[PDB]
Amino acid sequence: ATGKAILNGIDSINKVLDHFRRKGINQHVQNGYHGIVMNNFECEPAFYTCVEVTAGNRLFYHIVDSDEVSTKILMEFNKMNLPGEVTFLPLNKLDVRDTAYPETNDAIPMISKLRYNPRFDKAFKHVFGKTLICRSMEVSTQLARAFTMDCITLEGDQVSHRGAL
Amino acid sequence: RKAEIMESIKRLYPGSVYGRLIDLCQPTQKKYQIAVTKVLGKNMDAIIVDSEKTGRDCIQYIKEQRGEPETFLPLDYLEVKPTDEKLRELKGAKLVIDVIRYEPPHIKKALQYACGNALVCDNVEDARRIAFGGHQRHKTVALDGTLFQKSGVISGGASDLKAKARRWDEKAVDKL
Repeated sequence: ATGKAILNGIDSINKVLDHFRRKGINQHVQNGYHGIVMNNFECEPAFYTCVEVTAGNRLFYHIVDSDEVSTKILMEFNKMNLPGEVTFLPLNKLDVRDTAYPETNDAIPMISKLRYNPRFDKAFKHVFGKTLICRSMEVSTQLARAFTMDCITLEGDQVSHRGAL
Repeated sequence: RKAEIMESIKRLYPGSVYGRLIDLCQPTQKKYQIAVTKVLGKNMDAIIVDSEKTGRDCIQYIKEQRGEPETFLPLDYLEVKPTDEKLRELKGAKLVIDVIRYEPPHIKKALQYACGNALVCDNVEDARRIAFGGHQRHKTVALDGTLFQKSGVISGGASDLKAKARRWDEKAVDKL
């Protein structure tokens, strides 16, 4: 289910960081590397399906302190001709803004169900900040076209903010 | 086999199916192959067509011949913004579209869709400084395929992008 180029990227990055660790170099990269999105939150298992459907491959984006940490990882990644595709969420550059969620009995902001440390807040607002978890697919369509926001049900059915299913 | 299913729909709708985008354009130099590969993405395998009906018409054709599905970029009503002219004065960067040559002039709208105002720089530190160092953000790509989005997302991996940038030279005519 998960693409091999992503899995290769995870392993190649694990290689780069271990090399930095064993050689006692690039401490700021080591400090600044936080792992993939999937390993930095928990939620209740009832929400597993709609969280994985909303995140898609961004579950395997790498959370990092900064763009400098990203490009230092990539400079050694590419020096070693390592396999994979990697995508970084650099906390000091993510320009995501806070979202006004609607008052409703029918829906919940998905980010309100994710347990993560607030230092990763810009990363999780980027991935999940614009998504409502709704009771039904009936109510997702009305909520998406009333407050222009992606909607999704607990069983995985989605309604887009533009109006696509 | 997909080569002549492709040649068959071109002769079935002449003037209407222009072809796969990789066949319709070429990066001007070899140094730009990985960056163009990265920016174009899955659009380099897109079949450019005139209209969305003929796209569905070719969907129905491949559906009839057991062949594997393809993706179609209908040109006529492509959501596309015009290329930002002022970015050519940016030191260190040229436009990604300004670095592709394309076979008919209609195809320029497909590249405008796929590239937009993405910029190519010669090294990562240049791409990082143009993307994020100014007051306005820019989408930039370095020659090793490291891409900086306006949202702040960064992506890369040069050996996986080199392995599919060689596709630019292999589809050039089989001499035999």
